[PDB]
Amino acid sequence: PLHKYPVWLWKRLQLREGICSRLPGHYLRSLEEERTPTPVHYRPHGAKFKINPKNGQRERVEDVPIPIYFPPESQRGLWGGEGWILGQIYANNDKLSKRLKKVWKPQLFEREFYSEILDKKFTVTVTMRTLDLIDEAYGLDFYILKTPKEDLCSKFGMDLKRGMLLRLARQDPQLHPEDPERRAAIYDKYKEFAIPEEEAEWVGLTLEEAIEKQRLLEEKDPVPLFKIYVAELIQQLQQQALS
Amino acid sequence: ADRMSKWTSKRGPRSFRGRKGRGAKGIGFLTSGWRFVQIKEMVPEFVVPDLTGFKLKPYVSYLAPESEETPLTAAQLFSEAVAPAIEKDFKDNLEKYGFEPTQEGKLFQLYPRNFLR
Amino acid sequence: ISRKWEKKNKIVYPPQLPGEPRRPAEIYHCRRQIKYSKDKMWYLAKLIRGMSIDQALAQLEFNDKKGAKIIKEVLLEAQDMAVRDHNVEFRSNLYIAESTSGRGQCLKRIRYHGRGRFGIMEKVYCHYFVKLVEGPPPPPEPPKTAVAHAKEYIQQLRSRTIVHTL
Amino acid sequence: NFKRISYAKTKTRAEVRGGGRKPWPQKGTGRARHGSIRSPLWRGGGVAHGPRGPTSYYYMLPMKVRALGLKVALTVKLAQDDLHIMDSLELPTGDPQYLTELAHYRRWGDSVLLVDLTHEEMPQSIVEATSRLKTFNLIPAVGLNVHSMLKHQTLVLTLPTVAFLEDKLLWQDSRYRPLYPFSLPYSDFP
Amino acid sequence: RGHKGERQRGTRPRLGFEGGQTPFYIRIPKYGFNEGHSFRRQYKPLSLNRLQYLIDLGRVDPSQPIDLTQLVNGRGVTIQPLKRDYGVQLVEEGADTFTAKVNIEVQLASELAIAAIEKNGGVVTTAFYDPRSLDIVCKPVPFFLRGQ
Amino acid sequence: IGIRLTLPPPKVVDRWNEKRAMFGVYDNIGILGNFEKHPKELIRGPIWLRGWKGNELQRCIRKRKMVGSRMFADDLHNLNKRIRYLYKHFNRHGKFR
Amino acid sequence: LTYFSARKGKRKTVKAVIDRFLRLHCGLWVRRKAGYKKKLWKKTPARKKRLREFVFCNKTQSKLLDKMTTSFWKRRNWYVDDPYQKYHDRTNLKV
Amino acid sequence: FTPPIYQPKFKTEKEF
RNA sequence: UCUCUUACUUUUAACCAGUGAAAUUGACCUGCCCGUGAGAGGCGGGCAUAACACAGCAAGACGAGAGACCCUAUGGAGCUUUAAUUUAUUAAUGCAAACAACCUGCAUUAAAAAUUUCGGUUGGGGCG
RNA sequence: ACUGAACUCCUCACACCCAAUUGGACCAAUCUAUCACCCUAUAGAAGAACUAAUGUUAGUAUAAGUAACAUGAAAACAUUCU
RNA sequence: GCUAAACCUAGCCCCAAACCCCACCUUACUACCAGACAACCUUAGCCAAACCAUUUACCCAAAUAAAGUAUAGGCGAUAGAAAUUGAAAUGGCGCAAUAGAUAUAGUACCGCAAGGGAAAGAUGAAAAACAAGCAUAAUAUAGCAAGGACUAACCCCUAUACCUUCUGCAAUGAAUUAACUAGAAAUAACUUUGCAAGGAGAGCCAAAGCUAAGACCCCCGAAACCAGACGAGCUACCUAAGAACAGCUAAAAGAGCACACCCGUCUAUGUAGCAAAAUAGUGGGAAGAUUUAUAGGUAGAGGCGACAAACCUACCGAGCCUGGUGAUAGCUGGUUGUCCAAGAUAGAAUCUUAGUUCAACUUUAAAUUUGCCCACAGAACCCAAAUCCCCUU
Ligand SMILES: Nc1nc2c(ncn2[C@@H]2O[C@H](COP(=O)(O)OP(=O)(O)OP(=O)(O)O)[C@@H](O)[C@H]2O)c(=O)[nH]1
Ligand SMILES: [Mg+2]
Ligand SMILES: [Mg+2]
Ligand SMILES: [Mg+2]
Ligand SMILES: [Mg+2]
Ligand SMILES: [Mg+2]
Ligand SMILES: [Mg+2]
Ligand SMILES: [Mg+2]
Ligand SMILES: [Mg+2]
Ligand SMILES: [Mg+2]
Ligand SMILES: [Mg+2]
Ligand SMILES: [Mg+2]
Ligand SMILES: [Mg+2]
Ligand SMILES: [Mg+2]
Ligand SMILES: [Mg+2]
Ligand SMILES: [Mg+2]
Ligand SMILES: [Mg+2]
Ligand SMILES: [Mg+2]
Ligand SMILES: [Mg+2]
Ligand SMILES: [Mg+2]
Ligand SMILES: [Mg+2]
Ligand SMILES: [Mg+2]
Ligand SMILES: [Mg+2]
Ligand SMILES: [Mg+2]
Ligand SMILES: [Mg+2]
Ligand SMILES: [Mg+2]
Ligand SMILES: [Mg+2]
Ligand SMILES: [Mg+2]
Ligand SMILES: [Mg+2]
Ligand SMILES: [Mg+2]
Repeated sequence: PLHKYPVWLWKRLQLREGICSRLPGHYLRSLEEERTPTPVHYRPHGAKFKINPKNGQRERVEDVPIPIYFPPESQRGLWGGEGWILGQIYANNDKLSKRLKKVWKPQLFEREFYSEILDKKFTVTVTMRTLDLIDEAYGLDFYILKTPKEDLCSKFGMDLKRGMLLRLARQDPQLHPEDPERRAAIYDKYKEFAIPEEEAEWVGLTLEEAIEKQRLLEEKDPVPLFKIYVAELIQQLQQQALS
Repeated sequence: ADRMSKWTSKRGPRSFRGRKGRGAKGIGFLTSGWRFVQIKEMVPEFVVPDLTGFKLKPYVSYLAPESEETPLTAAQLFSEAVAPAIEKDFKDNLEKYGFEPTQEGKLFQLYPRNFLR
Repeated sequence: ISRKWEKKNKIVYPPQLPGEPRRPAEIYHCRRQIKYSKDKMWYLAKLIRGMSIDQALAQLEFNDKKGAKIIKEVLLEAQDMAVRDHNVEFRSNLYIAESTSGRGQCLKRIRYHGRGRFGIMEKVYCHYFVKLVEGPPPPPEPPKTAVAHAKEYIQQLRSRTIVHTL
Repeated sequence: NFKRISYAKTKTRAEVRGGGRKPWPQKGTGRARHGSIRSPLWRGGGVAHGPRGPTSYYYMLPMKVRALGLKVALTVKLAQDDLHIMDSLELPTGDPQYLTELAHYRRWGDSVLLVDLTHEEMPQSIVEATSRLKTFNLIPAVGLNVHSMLKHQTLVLTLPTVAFLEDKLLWQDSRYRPLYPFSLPYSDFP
Repeated sequence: RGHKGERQRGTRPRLGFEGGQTPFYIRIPKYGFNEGHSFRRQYKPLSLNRLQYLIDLGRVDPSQPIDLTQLVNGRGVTIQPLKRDYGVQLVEEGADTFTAKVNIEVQLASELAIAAIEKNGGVVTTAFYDPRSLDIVCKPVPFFLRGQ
Repeated sequence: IGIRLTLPPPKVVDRWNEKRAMFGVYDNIGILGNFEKHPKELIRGPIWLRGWKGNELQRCIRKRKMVGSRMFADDLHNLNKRIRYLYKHFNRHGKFR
Repeated sequence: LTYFSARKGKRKTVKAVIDRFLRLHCGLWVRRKAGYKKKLWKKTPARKKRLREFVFCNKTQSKLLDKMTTSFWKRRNWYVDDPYQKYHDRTNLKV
Repeated sequence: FTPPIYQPKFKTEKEF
């Protein structure tokens, strides 16, 4: 027989069914939407059309991204969208030679970063690309708040994003307590990234983490039927007395 | 070599045969020297009532009238046990009427059930 | 399976006219699924073919083959039913018109051989059939006499035609 | 044939369950060489050249050929005196017995194919009469076909159906070669 | 299938294989016979004979301007933009017997064809059409149904 | 002995059941209905071979292309293997070449 | 060649044939002479003239090339200034 | 060496 | 052991009774001599010739079931290499990267291996 | 002289003796459309024909009633004896 | 007349539509104690390239068309888009117990395990009614077992089984019956229709074309390779903690003789065996580098090895199972109704001589006119036979 739906739509159907359905709409939209990450390991074509030298005709060109492998150690660090390239090469760079498996790994450094919003110093395994991105963003906080999930590509990075966004949304006095002026200055500096706390709570959560959060939110010990029936009987007696 | 026959305590070597049981509920524990200490409270005590003077019997006379099955429900029990007092006191704190907030502190807790049968 | 031999006893002939020879009685009996090879039973069947019932019983009573006892039991049952049901006046006035052994339903078993190899034994079963006809046994066919041989030869000589001519 | 889709299918030696291992070695056993217990030779094995999947027999004769076939069927019925033209299919009553008796009296064949211009306007009387009959089949003009015309001994047409068929079939004659499917707008094609 | 052999087994070499000798079609040198063929422009010929025949049979109306749309509608020419057809080219064939006064727009036009058209008192202009415009011109109704 | 000893039960065929009686109707839907509907649109069957025909290899390719994502796991594996085998057979075996 | 492609089920064209031979719509195949660019310093002028010529193919060679190429290459092509336009058709041919 | 091949045991265990 | 074999006992054996396989098997109404064939029960010329059982024998049925040798395959695989192609992997160093080391990238050198092949004629072998 | 072929004649009738290959005329059975109605016709289809693969499965033969196998003795079947 | 034979529905196939009490991770199916280990990581190879080494189609998110086009490619086998276009929406010319699912069942059975994997049933409204093989019936001189015949079964005369592989018989296969078991398709061409300078239900073709139909392309079999599982209850070695070694001689022994025990030198039996390596005798060791029970460990591009390339669950120069896989095989074998017809040896290239491509020959259909035989005349100097050419006939 044939499945009613294509197998590749089964995940979306599961999202539309069950507790995943009860998940908040904004989080579901964030999961569903997918954007191509910024090119890191390949140089994108400048334009969509190119005059091919061979026949001198205009031809469409596409930017097919290089598959990247992100080892779990990356999720504990901040790699600027960088990862392992698991590919193959031609020995001596000629296709008429042998084909060899090749793994290109990024150079990882251990660096300490200070988060103004979190008022904490983190030691993070980092890449030179990540350092350059931080410099371009003018700080770790700006880098974390600007870089989207796909470009950040780090569970630790997304957790930092969630923490910073929650701090901004709550205007938490725990940021530099006893220094309200400094706290307000930091919040004003990072004002543009503030979002409602109801949305910040779900930023960067995996599907399993979101499911667990929803279950914890909606788990309630059943109310004894004694209370329900007492309320119902009292209401009925009130109606009887009034009428 | 026998995969289908049920795994019982009659099959393995001495250690297997001693370790596996037949589902009998435990009565105590083992101390040094393999001496078994039997806990009295672990032994199920049969609360057998006094049957002297009882009128019921294992069977019912066929002359008994037929009736319609009405499985008891929480609503029915509440109506037949709580509604009278509730109505009387309302015409004239739910614990007074019988409600118990927490099952803890009871000898016979309803959930998690802590009594036999 | 076929069971026509048993049915053969149920055929009812129309009443004979007074001016008609008395039809000899015929009794069909058989034993099915005898634990015995049909090849071995055939020898006993052939032995008792054409003999009177009493002579066949006497010959079988002193035969060492296992099938002899079975055939004797079958013949005794045939005699009893011939007297009781087929209206045969005298027990001894019966002769074995037909006696044969047939293959029965056999079972297959495994015979283990020396090198992990095997053969397929057959637990052989056989059927046994008899027809008993009332009346004295037919006389044995006399051997061909010299006179008969010469007569046949002269008949063959006289039968000659001038072949392949007018 | 063009609608036919034969759903017959058989399992090839690849699709028959099991049959992966070599039954016995090539040499030593004294038996025939085999590679699986599911080759076409084996009992329960695959089918070497059996039917494969649902097979379509779809093909299209030129629409001119099909229209010519319709014309030829109509001419055959007329020449063989099996075509009867009616002013309308209205019946005095919706009783099927009336229709059967009328056909028998007029010496129509055992099977009659009545045709009306459009499905919606067909008289209720004839609709009721033919709904309960097996050999008397009533169809709209658009449903006319060579197969049913040949299956039914007599063909009954109404005058509007005659005009409609004449127009539609004669159009195929003296028409241009299509620039695109006629479902699309044309200067003079409804 | 014949006697036992590669062909009878059904595994004879691919087409063009010559048993190991260098194949004919590989030992002939490569030459740019078909280089850029898919980019060469193609123009369907429309002889003056064909044009006069269409005008005579009334499939093309000379009282109105004649362009590629009118030619296609009258079925005087078949245009395949997908096959790199860039339009219609007038062809001098039949010039000596062309006697129609027409206003015809084409993509290419021979000197003699132009001379015949103009001598008959008509006007001829050579107009370019990119592939997309050409497709729309040849089949306007589908383009209108595209809703663009 | 590969012959049945009794006549098979008589096979009664109703030549005038509705299906047979109305068979073929609307086959000329196109030429008799202003070509609003093509006759192939009357074909009911597998989605991948409605108004289309081809040899086994083409049929398998079309099936994989059109309903491959909806196919069951082992059915899809069998279809992939069948396509592979048919490619090898049609492109590498045969009398003519 | 590939009689049925795995993606379309169509017959494929051997592009080695396209890169080497010209097909005239009449059915003739034209080709260059092998070695016409090789070691011309040791070839006589007559031999070089023979090698520099465009040459037709046999009947069997033409049949092989037709089999190896698909129908798209056997169509009418109305190129603008094709040098082979006149050669695309035969004239005064008896059988 | 080629090992002996035992046939299925059910073929030699059937009873009436 | 033998000249040189003999006697006896048990098993085997043969007969009676029970149970009951396997290889094998184109069909066989299945002879000898000479000839033909390169090898004859079956072909040619002669000869012989009622029918079947049982026990022996091993000359033939190129006896039956499994064996070796030579040659072939643009068939495998194991092994060795100064056969071809590689360094993917490890070990070193060098240059970058980063602040001596570690890590990463690129090179070089080795170890280890990996994939693949081993044309044709010349009875084989050596040299040719 | 005669005997002596599938050569030739004679009466009648004629497509009725080559491997691989190739052309052609028919056709068993099955299903479908429509006929037919003690088993057929015209067509459309196809898992469409088995003296042969140490072919697969099942049945039964041959070898063969052969090779091979088994239970110490008497008895009151208590028991005793070797 | 025995064995048997016969059956029709159990079910299944392809589509459409539609989304789908208690116990049990410890030795699973075990009521009840101090946790912590937790997952992600390019497929490869067969195969094609007639070797092979770069390369070699594969759930892709709308059918068709663009198009097998642009492109890629030891520019070779082969691979191969996109822009653009935008269709529609109720069962069976399926099987019927060797078929259809393997399925009566993932059961029985087989394997340590992963895994492999069957077979079969047929009464009735009511049961509270003709294959083979044989037998009937053994056999008669002599012979592929028949044919011509004949009054007559035999006697008379004639007759070297079948298939396949060779030049030809020898060689291959067949006990026999029943069932099953093997030619799948494009390019063009040919035939038959439709329409016709146009054909076609978009695209495509077109210098009589175009549309449609008809009609051509088999089966079984390796050793192998790779991926992922499963295997050290045998055996190789090792780890933990055990056990055995009479008696005599010697004295603290890798000592001697010799039980148990371990092994297996030679002979004999056996060779489908008691045994898929045994039995009897004989023999080596038998307090040691011994033998041995238990549990654990080392796993296949590996382990282990007092190297024998030995052993790693009876078949290890690279285990087994599953999958790629219907691997591939220029090699072997097979390739099933009737009938008629035409139908035979020239070479060339080739990692090629067991093959293939071209030529030659052969077949079919079509167009046209010369084809064969052959009179003269003619075809070389260096110094036989015949052949070619060729008007007539
Ligand atoms: N092609 C096809 N049609 C089916 C199949 N099953 C059912 N149908 C059709 O479904 C339609 C309705 O089936 P019915 O059983 O009569 O009615 P129903 O139960 O309401 O049908 P469903 O809603 O489809 O379950 C009929 O036209 C059937 O022929 C199937 O497997 N294939
Ligand atoms: Mg054994
Ligand atoms: Mg398989
Ligand atoms: Mg099956
Ligand atoms: Mg050959
Ligand atoms: Mg005996
Ligand atoms: Mg001789
Ligand atoms: Mg003898
Ligand atoms: Mg012989
Ligand atoms: Mg004569
Ligand atoms: Mg068949
Ligand atoms: Mg048969
Ligand atoms: Mg056979
Ligand atoms: Mg016997
Ligand atoms: Mg014997
Ligand atoms: Mg014996
Ligand atoms: Mg290859
Ligand atoms: Mg079955
Ligand atoms: Mg019989
Ligand atoms: Mg044989
Ligand atoms: Mg062990
Ligand atoms: Mg001692
Ligand atoms: Mg010692
Ligand atoms: Mg050695
Ligand atoms: Mg060695
Ligand atoms: Mg093994
Ligand atoms: Mg094969
Ligand atoms: Mg002939
Ligand atoms: Mg070469
Ligand atoms: Mg070869």
